[PDB]
Amino acid sequence: TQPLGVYLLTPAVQDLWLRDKATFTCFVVGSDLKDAHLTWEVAGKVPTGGVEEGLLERHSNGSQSQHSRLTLPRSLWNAGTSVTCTLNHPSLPPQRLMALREPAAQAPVKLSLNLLASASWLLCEVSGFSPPNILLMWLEDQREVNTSGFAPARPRSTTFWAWSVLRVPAPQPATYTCVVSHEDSRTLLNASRSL
Amino acid sequence: PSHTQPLGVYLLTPAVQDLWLRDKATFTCFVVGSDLKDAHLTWEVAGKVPTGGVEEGLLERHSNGSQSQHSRLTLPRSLWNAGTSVTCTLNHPSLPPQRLMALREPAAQAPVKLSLNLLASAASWLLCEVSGFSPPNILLMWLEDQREVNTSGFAPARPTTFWAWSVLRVPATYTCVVSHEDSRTLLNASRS
Ligand SMILES: *[C@@H]1O[C@H](CO)[C@@H](O[C@@H]2O[C@H](CO)[C@@H](O[C@@H]3O[C@H](CO[C@H]4O[C@H](CO[C@H]5O[C@H](CO)[C@@H](O)[C@H](O)[C@@H]5O)[C@@H](O)[C@H](O[C@H]5O[C@H](CO)[C@@H](O)[C@H](O)[C@@H]5O)[C@@H]4O)[C@@H](O)[C@H](O[C@H]4O[C@H](CO)[C@@H](O)[C@H](O)[C@@H]4O[C@H]4O[C@H](CO)[C@@H](O)[C@H](O)[C@@H]4O[C@H]4O[C@H](CO)[C@@H](O)[C@H](O)[C@@H]4O)[C@@H]3O)[C@H](O)[C@H]2NC(C)=O)[C@H](O)[C@H]1NC(C)=O
Ligand SMILES: *[C@@H]1O[C@H](CO)[C@@H](O[C@@H]2O[C@H](CO)[C@@H](O[C@@H]3O[C@H](CO[C@H]4O[C@H](CO)[C@@H](O)[C@H](O[C@H]5O[C@H](CO)[C@@H](O)[C@H](O)[C@@H]5O)[C@@H]4O)[C@@H](O)[C@H](O[C@H]4O[C@H](CO)[C@@H](O)[C@H](O)[C@@H]4O[C@H]4O[C@H](CO)[C@@H](O)[C@H](O)[C@@H]4O)[C@@H]3O)[C@H](O)[C@H]2NC(C)=O)[C@H](O)[C@H]1NC(C)=O
Ligand SMILES: *[C@@H]1O[C@H](CO)[C@@H](O)[C@H](O)[C@H]1NC(C)=O
Ligand SMILES: *[C@@H]1O[C@H](CO)[C@@H](O)[C@H](O)[C@H]1NC(C)=O
Repeated sequence: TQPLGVYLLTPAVQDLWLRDKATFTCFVVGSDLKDAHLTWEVAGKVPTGGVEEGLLERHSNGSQSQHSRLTLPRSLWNAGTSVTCTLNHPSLPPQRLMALREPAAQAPVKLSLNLLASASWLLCEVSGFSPPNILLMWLEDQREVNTSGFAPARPRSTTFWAWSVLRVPAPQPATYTCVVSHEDSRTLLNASRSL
Repeated sequence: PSHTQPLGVYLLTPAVQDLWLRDKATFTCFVVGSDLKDAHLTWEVAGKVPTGGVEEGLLERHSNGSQSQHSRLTLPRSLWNAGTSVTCTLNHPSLPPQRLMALREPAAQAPVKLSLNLLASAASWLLCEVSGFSPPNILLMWLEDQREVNTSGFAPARPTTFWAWSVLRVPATYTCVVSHEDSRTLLNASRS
């Protein structure tokens, strides 16, 4: 019998902020994915549209990968919609994965952006959220920036907190925006500070 | 007859903490697959078999039908520091020998120098700057006295050479240790 590893990837900040869309990616890794198929369910219904099945991929090591993508309007995401991918293979019982707003999940209360030194160093902080899985993005006049150093989420508390430092070269004035998406508590924070 | 299986071999290189705290360089080599009974991971140090220090691992079995087995080879830091060529090989009967090499690559620029200072100042914030190296594969570690502190924000390298930087947040002597694998180079700084 073949092993099958199926994963469900939640949408990234870039899709949710720059494109007003939430793209869920569900892919199975296997030895022979011919008759293994991925089905979708948005809030318990088969999707009307927005599903774009990927192509089967042979791999050098003998494994095979096939993926399927589902795109939701960001409104459905912030509302807490449930997305359920299913892996159906005739040799195995069905394997469902789910990305849903968790009742036990705390939204990130506050996001704080200020400056720390002068090349300028911009500090973005977000606190009061759980689970600790966090996604952060930096932007420079609606254009994405990557020169950042992100500190993963660290702990009296029920929550976690994280921060990322962005260093921008000393040069035109600019406004920097820090966007954070907590996925299990479908929040999308965003802040602007200017220099 | 018989049909072959998916077999994926991987090789981990020593970590900063391993070299800086223990003076030992452990190379973890493992293979992921379906039926790993006839899969034997073998080592070569400097191009010859190691006399000792190899810990073959039990066959891990995962909840998705995959099997995994890891063999690790621990070397003195001096051996790593010298540039000793480490090699892992997967020997399955119906498959070719698959070798993953952890060499000191000749074309690998080594980190020029390491910088450590204070970025800002309730808590305070440090910096660590590693400059002029390639490939960008690099590992960092902060230490409060002889104790590791994990409250850093690391910025991986972006583009002749590369440079990365890490900001540590502190609530002592703070040392930043840098490990560059391809040029078996290790650098530390210190501050107070
Ligand atoms: C069924 O499920 C099982 C369970 O997961 C699946 O098994 C997994 O299979 C995948 C196969 O792709 C493996 O991924 C590879 O992993 C290696 C290394 O893995 C290390 O890191 C993992 C993640 O660690 C982080 O997360 C964990 C949380 O789980 C956390 O605890 C940890 O602290 C850390 O934060 C570890 O999980 C893993 O530990 C496991 O294995 C240990 C050894 O066996 C064992 O001691 C542990 O107890 C544990 O069991 C391990 O520490 C990745 O390196 C590798 O990615 C390389 O390869 C891909 C190609 O696929 C490439 O795209 C990447 O860029 C990367 O390439 C590097 O390596 C190449 C050499 O192989 C080199 O040529 C490249 O240049 C690059 O090298 C760079 O870095 C290295 C540094 O070592 C340096 O040498 C180079 O110079 C250069 O700098 C894969 O991602 C999983 O590890 C494996 N999981 C387990 C638990 O075994 C199975 O696949 C599923 N089956 C199916 C059908 O789906
Ligand atoms: C033969 O070689 C192939 C190719 O290298 C191997 O295929 C790889 O298999 C591994 C095994 O799991 C896959 O790792 C998984 O990756 C998940 C996300 O991957 C994303 O990032 C990677 C790297 O950045 C990208 O390459 C991927 O993009 C590829 O796939 C998309 C979709 O098809 C394509 O569009 C792209 O072009 C690429 O082709 C992805 O973007 C990762 O989340 C996952 O980690 C979860 O699972 C492990 C268990 O293995 C947990 O330890 C871990 O904590 C995570 O678990 C949490 O998260 C998941 C959701 O992510 C939840 O479901 C869990 O419940 C839990 O919350 C895992 O690491 C790898 O993606 C895949 N590579 C490719 C290119 O397909 C074969 O394995 C190999 N065969 C053998 C036998 O060795
Ligand atoms: C980010 O968008 C939110 C909507 O939730 C809004 O309240 C806030 O003013 C925006 N941030 C900035 C800096 O404009
Ligand atoms: C790193 O630490 C060792 C031992 O503490 C010391 O000998 C060495 O001089 C340090 N590195 C530098 C660049 O001074």
